[PDB]
Amino acid sequence: QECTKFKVSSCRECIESGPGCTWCQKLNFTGPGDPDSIRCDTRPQLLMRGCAADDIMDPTSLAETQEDQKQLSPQKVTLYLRPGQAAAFNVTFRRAKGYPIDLYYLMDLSYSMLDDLRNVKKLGGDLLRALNEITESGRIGFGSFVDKTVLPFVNTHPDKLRNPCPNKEKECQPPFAFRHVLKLTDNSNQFQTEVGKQLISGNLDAPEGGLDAMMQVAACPEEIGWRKVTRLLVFATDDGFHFAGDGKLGAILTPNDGRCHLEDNLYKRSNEFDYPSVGQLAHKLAENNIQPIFAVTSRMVKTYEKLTEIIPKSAVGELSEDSSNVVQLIKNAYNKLSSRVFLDHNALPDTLKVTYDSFCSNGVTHRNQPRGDCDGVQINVPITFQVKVTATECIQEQSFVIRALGFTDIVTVQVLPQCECRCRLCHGKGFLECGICRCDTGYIGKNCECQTQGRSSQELEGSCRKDNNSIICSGLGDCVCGQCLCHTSDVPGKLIYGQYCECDTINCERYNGQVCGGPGRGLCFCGKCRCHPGFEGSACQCERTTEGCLNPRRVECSGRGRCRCNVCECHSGYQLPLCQECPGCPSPCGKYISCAECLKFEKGPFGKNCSAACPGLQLSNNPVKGRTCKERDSEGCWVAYTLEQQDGMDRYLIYVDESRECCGG
Amino acid sequence: FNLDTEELTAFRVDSAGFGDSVVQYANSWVVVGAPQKITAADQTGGLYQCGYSTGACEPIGLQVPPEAVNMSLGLSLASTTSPSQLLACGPTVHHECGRNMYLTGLCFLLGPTQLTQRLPVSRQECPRQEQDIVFLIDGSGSISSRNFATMMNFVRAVISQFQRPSTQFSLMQFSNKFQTHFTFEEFRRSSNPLSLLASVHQLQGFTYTATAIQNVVHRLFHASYGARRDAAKILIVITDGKKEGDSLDYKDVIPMADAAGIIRYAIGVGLAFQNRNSWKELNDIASKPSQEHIFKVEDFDALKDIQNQLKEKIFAIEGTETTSSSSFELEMAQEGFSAVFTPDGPVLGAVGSFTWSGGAFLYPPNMDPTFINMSQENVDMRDSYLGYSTELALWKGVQSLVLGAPRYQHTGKAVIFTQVSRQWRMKAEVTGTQIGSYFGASLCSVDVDSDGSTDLVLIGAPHYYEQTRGGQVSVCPLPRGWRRWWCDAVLYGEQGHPWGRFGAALTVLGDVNGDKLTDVVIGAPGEEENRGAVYLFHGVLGPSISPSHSQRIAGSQLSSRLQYFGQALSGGQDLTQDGLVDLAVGARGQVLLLRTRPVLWVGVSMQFIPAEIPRSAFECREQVVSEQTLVQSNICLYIDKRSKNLLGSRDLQSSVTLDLALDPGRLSPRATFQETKTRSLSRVRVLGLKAHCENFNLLLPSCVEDSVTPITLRLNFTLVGKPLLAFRNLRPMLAADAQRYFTASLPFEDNLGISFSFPGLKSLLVGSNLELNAEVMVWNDGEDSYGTTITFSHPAGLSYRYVALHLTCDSAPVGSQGTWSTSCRINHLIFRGGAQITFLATFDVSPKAVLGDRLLLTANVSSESNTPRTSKTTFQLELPVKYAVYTVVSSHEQFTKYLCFSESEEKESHVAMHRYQVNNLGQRDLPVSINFWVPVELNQEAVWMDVEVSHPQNPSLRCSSEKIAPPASDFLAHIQKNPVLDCSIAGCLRFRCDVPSFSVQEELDFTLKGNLSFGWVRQILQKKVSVVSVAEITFDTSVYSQLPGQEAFMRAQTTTVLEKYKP
Ligand SMILES: *[C@@H]1O[C@H](CO)[C@@H](O[C@@H]2O[C@H](CO)[C@@H](O[C@@H]3O[C@H](CO[C@H]4O[C@H](CO)[C@@H](O)[C@H](O[C@H]5O[C@H](CO)[C@@H](O)[C@H](O)[C@@H]5O)[C@@H]4O)[C@@H](O)[C@H](O[C@H]4O[C@H](CO)[C@@H](O)[C@H](O)[C@@H]4O)[C@@H]3O)[C@H](O)[C@H]2NC(C)=O)[C@H](O)[C@H]1NC(C)=O
Ligand SMILES: *[C@@H]1O[C@H](CO)[C@@H](O[C@@H]2O[C@H](CO)[C@@H](O)[C@H](O)[C@H]2NC(C)=O)[C@H](O)[C@H]1NC(C)=O
Ligand SMILES: *[C@@H]1O[C@H](CO)[C@@H](O[C@@H]2O[C@H](CO)[C@@H](O)[C@H](O)[C@H]2NC(C)=O)[C@H](O)[C@H]1NC(C)=O
Ligand SMILES: *[C@@H]1O[C@H](CO)[C@@H](O[C@@H]2O[C@H](CO)[C@@H](O)[C@H](O)[C@H]2NC(C)=O)[C@H](O)[C@H]1NC(C)=O
Ligand SMILES: *[C@@H]1O[C@H](CO)[C@@H](O[C@@H]2O[C@H](CO)[C@@H](O)[C@H](O)[C@H]2NC(C)=O)[C@H](O)[C@H]1NC(C)=O
Ligand SMILES: *[C@@H]1O[C@H](CO)[C@@H](O[C@@H]2O[C@H](CO)[C@@H](O)[C@H](O)[C@H]2NC(C)=O)[C@H](O)[C@H]1NC(C)=O
Ligand SMILES: [Ca+2]
Ligand SMILES: [Ca+2]
Ligand SMILES: [Ca+2]
Ligand SMILES: [Ca+2]
Ligand SMILES: [Ca+2]
Ligand SMILES: [Cl-]
Ligand SMILES: [Mg+2]
Ligand SMILES: [Mg+2]
Repeated sequence: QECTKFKVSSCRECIESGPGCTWCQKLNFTGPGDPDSIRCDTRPQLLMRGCAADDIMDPTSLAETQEDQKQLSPQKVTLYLRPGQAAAFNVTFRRAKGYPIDLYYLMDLSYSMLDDLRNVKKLGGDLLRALNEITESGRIGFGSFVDKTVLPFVNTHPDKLRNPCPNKEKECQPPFAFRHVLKLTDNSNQFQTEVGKQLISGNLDAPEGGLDAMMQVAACPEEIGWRKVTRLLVFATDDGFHFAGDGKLGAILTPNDGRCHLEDNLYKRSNEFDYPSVGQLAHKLAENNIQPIFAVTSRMVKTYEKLTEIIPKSAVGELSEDSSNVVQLIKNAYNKLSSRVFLDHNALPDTLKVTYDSFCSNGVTHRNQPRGDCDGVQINVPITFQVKVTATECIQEQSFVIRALGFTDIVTVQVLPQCECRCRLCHGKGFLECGICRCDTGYIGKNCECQTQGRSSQELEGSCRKDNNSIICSGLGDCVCGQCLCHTSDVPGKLIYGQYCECDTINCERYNGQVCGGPGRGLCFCGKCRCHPGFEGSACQCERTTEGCLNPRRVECSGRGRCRCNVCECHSGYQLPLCQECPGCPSPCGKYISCAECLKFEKGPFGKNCSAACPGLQLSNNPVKGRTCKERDSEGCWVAYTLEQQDGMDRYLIYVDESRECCGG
Repeated sequence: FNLDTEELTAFRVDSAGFGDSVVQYANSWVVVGAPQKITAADQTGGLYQCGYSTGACEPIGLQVPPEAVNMSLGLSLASTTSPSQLLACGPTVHHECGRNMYLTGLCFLLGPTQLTQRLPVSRQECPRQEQDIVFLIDGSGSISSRNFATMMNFVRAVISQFQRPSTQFSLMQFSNKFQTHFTFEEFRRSSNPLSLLASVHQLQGFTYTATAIQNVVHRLFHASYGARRDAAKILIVITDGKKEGDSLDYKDVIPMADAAGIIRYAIGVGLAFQNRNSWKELNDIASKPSQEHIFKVEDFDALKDIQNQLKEKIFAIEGTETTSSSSFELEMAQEGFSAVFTPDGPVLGAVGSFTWSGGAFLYPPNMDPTFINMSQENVDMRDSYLGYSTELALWKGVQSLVLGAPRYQHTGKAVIFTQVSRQWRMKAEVTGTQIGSYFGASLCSVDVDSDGSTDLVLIGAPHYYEQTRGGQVSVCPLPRGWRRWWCDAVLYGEQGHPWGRFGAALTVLGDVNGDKLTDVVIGAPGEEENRGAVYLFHGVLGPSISPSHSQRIAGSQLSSRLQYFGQALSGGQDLTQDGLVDLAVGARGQVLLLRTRPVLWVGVSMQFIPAEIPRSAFECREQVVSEQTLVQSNICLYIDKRSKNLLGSRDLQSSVTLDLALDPGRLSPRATFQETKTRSLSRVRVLGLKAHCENFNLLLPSCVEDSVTPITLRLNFTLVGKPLLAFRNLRPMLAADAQRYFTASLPFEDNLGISFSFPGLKSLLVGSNLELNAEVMVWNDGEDSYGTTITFSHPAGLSYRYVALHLTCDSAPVGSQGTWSTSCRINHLIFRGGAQITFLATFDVSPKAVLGDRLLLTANVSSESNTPRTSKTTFQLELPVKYAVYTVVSSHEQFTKYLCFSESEEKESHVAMHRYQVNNLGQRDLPVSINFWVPVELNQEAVWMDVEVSHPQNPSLRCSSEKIAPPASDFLAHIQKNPVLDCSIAGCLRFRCDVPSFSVQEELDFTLKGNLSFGWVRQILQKKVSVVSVAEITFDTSVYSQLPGQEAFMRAQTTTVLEKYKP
């Protein structure tokens, strides 16, 4: 491996220098004319110089599990970490089969959901039936939402407050932000009767205050009646939703505080607070382990699908026209939720970096991802995640937990530093440790035979200068007892080190205005910037890897440019960011005239090697978005065609008009 | 970094919602809104003007209309200058219309030089029921004078009680004669309705009521007379109930009227009521119920009390169309939700417009306000909340309008509108990414270089969510040219605030660090549990905003009880009267005015006397003596103020604390201050502008071990500017990035030379050469030299880049100004005589660097031992400099490809057109000339007639025509090679079109049109021939050079083929 010198005075310092460094504890391993900076080196170069295998000090990161199960194991871990060296341990996830479920059905009662309401009243029996087929201890609940009761969301005229529905229908209910109809119960008959009393409502604008409702459901676990079991929140609507910022139209500027505001099964302070943020809701949901199931109509599926990126444990199922398929929707959504398992860690310090290897029973395996991700998880078929933890520093006492998203079960990880050694005369002021003498304060020497301020005589300075033309200790250090003691500069991040004090941590190439990206992506060691985990480069000026080069479908700078350091390197006049279009290129209409002739009209010079002569052209019998072209063919007639460019080098989608322009012939 | 935190202005008014909206005004006041404050019964929102002088706020007196209910006045504020105007709005006006209640807005336009007026100019109107009303008055002899005079006053009273054009009137006077004084159409066209009633004179005569009513029904109620179809038809009959001589009875005409659905009112005159016969006459005329349709002639209130009627509109709620229902249009518009001032007038953003598809109203003075929004075709704009935020943008002359749509597809987007041919049109869009991030919530135009043209639009996404931080600001440079608008970079606040709402408020503070680049201020009202924070971002060359903040001010940092600090921002003006730009920050129940502190720059000059330490210092019989040799050091600190626009600023006193160190880091210091007893000294001195020097006494021991390395003296200092006492203890401060550590070397006790050359190039093209390599050879022919330092001096566009001999280099500005320098010290090495070092020094050449036509690179050479210098051996070399640019001309797709003509059409001709378009793809503006070469003749025979170059787009260009004579060749042979007619063989017509300034990415469109003749083809002896025109770009070749390798694209050509078939 690699080991580059930094702090060479001690054993622990030798380990702190690099993750590939080793220290030798052989007494008098050094020659009479040798420095002790050669005691610290790579394991091969130690053995090569004759350092015994027994006495080589190489502390290595270790993982030790105390066993304590079978869903999240082990639930206790202790990690001993060397800086730079990654410790690894395995986490086994075996899906449990019969864990109870609380399902809260949050129904949209806006007027657009009029036809949907009728099927929901029959839902009670079937919903609990299917729920009890999945697991035991089934519990169903119900709630309803419309919108904030102020303009422009709701017509606040007293007559249309009492009857919001456009038609004069007689079975209507005044608008409301959120009402809690039924506390979670095992009684199916209650559900049918209590939800049955609920009427249809209405309001003004299409998006509704559904997020207000969900936030309340998550913030009032006592009122709703969640058990500490698996929690499902079925969100059913035919339209969009209001979120934070929309309240300003009703002159509502106060952010949702994410707390319970229920007055008699009602959200009465709804107009005193703004709609919750999606980021707010996501946090509140994940914190209470409430997995939302978004049952939305076909027109709204793609939209609500985006929420699943912010909310890890959520699923979207398409709701049929009159909410007839709602039950099959929920179970299909539950499978989608249960088949995919995320493994993550709570908040991490700047010193610790954690990655995940995912080994799935699905037959798929991911390596070194920031979050454990396995889909297609089957019951009792165990999957394993390999956790890799790396420390940048020697660290203090710490504990961070790893849990599987959707479950309260946790894996407690203890983290202890590993910078020490356990190592198996000195002429006075020095006590000996790990094969070398560590002198008292004010004294320095291999056997502590010199004093910092004192005599320090001649002809020991022979070793102090690099060559015959070098200054003693490079002029950046003092020569004591034959070796060099470097000066101390008060400039932050500056340290003079080296056998002849020839190296400094300041001089390196610059990104931004600072050195090696400042105290960020990299640190500087004697001209070379040693980058922190996750970054690379000379001055570490390029950031990470290939994500700044992609089109939304990941084709990497179209096909017209190859990516280095996220700046797309593209040929000719194709400009940035994605190297998609060339404004300076000449019009390609001229050369493809023979290909257009052979594709459409079977004739022309390329008759019968049309396929071989036109590798980049894809013929379309319908008009295309490309650029207009028109040229003369082989026999002199004018042929019109259009060239739409696709991702790649000289790859076009060509359309040719069947009608040719001759003079008559 | 110069926002003053410790000396602070606090505005506290206990009104509900105070501080939700702030704005700087007239360089005098901080206008503050309190939209939740209850000012009157059924009226909300209040304004407060605040002053630095008063240190207090006073309510802004405004009289508000009664129909403006709960407007939330001050929910949005806007102001401008020259002339200073204030625009305060309230978009939540509740307006009752039928059983519906609309939501519109109202704004007040204020100014000291002018009178306060309102926007929109007129009140929102409820839709009223169309009703066509006919007056039928008895003008017979039985009606007499005061009775007939009363009837007219009754008519006048009624007409004044009904709005137009909801209600239009028609009057006919009857007797035995019928006269229509004014028809419906005449009434509607009438400039003044009341003017028509002046010419009405009584007809006397008999009384024919029935036949008159018939005449009214069969005439006065028709499309031909201007009667509306949907209008409720009401006929007012005014008579004394005495019918005489009429061949018709009421039972004959009344049923015919009932069938038409005509409502009838019977107004009784004189004895009409008391006579039993005359009373029946009234009952018969009036519609049922009779009691509700009959009144006296004296009762003017009678007619209105029943109807001031409206049409009941049924909305299409939740975006669902009923067959009967009607779509939202402007009823929920909420005009004035956001506001901004434009040169052509104020602009009020209306969010709820057309099912919340949003938009904006431009209000030019004394004209019809024009509505600005996405086209009707775009249905995805519904519920996008366009115009949630409004901001003005300017590129040179053109004024553009940016509107925010934070709800667009739940993602949010911003759209730029510009005027194209008397009508507004979308030019560009940019969409956010994360759902519910509210991208486009806040808009802020930034002019970085202050040329009057907007460079950079900041777009807020307050609710952008990441696990460890929240909020986001996208830096979006204007889509100049025809490039698609995209966001160049993104700004974030500090982390630990997942819901911190970074980007809720945006304002331009102006250049505060004096780099002649605009700095901006961004708010984050949600940070640390809704206390709030405010960030300051410096401007950056090649207009962009600095990725990291210069200064962050938390709410907790200034005060407890502070909530939502940064929810509103306004800066760029001076309100503290010290001439420095100030910042007004919004907060819950408070408004804080922060002031920028004046910026100071400190420079140091350090020298030793004598120059090189005489070696008589160390020569002894070994006496134990020390400090026998004294050395003087002259240290000068001159302080120039960076802020050149500060009122007062004549005596800027500044306190400085100096520290000193002799050979720091070394175990045994070789020097001592005569004063302190050690190697550490301190000084505290009050300093002003210009300069202040000071000498110090150094002591050197007789015999010392290290005589090789020079003695160093390290200097640092803290600077605390003395409060000015004028401007309320305002203090100056040292620049944050300033160098605190200064070091001078004192050498212990040669003739050197320098030489270099540029490998690879004889000339430097700026933009095409991003680096510069100089091969430097330094030699020492003579005595040995220590601490050899190689010094460079160069223009600003160059800098020393360290690549991967050993060198330690540092770079810092020198000269009057404009010149920089980089001196590279070499040690680790004794430089011995006869030995020479050659090394490659690399300079970074800025793409925008202005080096003129000449680049002078000078190289010094020196040693620790200071020679008398001026001994030549300073090498300068000059390099000719040109500037790169990418300019392309290309033949357009749409032109005249060919022309077919029969063998008998020689006499005739046909219209032919050639089109070229020119684009500046380079990074540099440039004066180009465009040349067009067109054949118009062949052997004095007409070929292309009346050729005219046109440019409808960019119609401020300027062209000329010049005839050309062809080099006389044997064209029949020249044609035979390839059948092409151009300037080589034919007579040409040269067009020169000069472009004084060709902007970057700008496109020029040209069109050469004319009549192509057929006859000349008979000279050719070919069946078909090509007619070619050539376009060529020319710029000053001495100052500019086409992008290397792309030279071929500077000329283009277009071909039109003349073919002749045979019939
Ligand atoms: C952006 O803002 C624009 C307005 O500037 C919005 O466009 C307008 O939408 C409203 C409602 O959707 C339209 O009102 C309707 O108009 C028709 C009759 O249209 C005629 O009269 C209009 C007014 O004089 C005029 O603009 C029309 O112009 C025609 O020509 C243009 C040329 O481009 C063409 O584009 C148009 O399509 C037209 O063909 C035309 O002369 C009227 O019949 C409607 O009334 C019916 O519906 C109401 C319910 O609202 C009902 O009560 C009635 O009984 C009746 O049945 C209605 O008044 C308006 O015409 C549109 N204006 C334009 C210029 O298109 C646009 O929608 C906004 N953007 C978005 C994304 O929403
Ligand atoms: C954790 O488990 C994984 C997989 O179960 C282990 O990775 C495999 O290790 C075995 C040896 O034990 C190898 O034969 C396989 O080739 C490895 N997998 C792959 C994909 O190469 C991993 O070693 C385990 N780690 C610990 C600490 O037990
Ligand atoms: C496709 O095949 C044709 C023949 O069918 C090739 O035509 C030759 O083209 C060359 C020019 O490249 C001419 O000099 C020859 O006279 C042509 N031969 C014939 C028989 O016509 C053509 O080159 C092929 N094209 C490709 C791309 O392979
Ligand atoms: C304007 O706002 C005021 C207060 O914001 C409204 O007054 C309230 O009206 C409701 C009507 O149901 C009463 O219950 C409250 O008691 C009233 N509050 C106060 C403080 O008086 C007023 O109704 C609004 N006006 C309109 C037209 O909506
Ligand atoms: C000059 O620099 C020295 C160190 O380079 C400063 O000394 C430090 O000052 C800070 C205060 O900012 C203290 O917290 C440190 O403990 C000091 N360290 C040492 C080693 O003294 C000194 O303050 C600077 N002088 C001035 C006037 O700014
Ligand atoms: C310029 O070219 C146009 C052809 O586009 C000529 O237009 C013809 O004019 C004659 C005049 O008698 C008409 O009879 C033809 O019907 C026109 N042609 C078309 C297509 O409409 C025009 O004459 C030309 N101008 C000159 C001076 O010759
Ligand atoms: Ca529906
Ligand atoms: Ca709604
Ligand atoms: Ca500008
Ligand atoms: Ca600035
Ligand atoms: Ca000021
Ligand atoms: Cl009469
Ligand atoms: Mg709905
Ligand atoms: Mg009469």
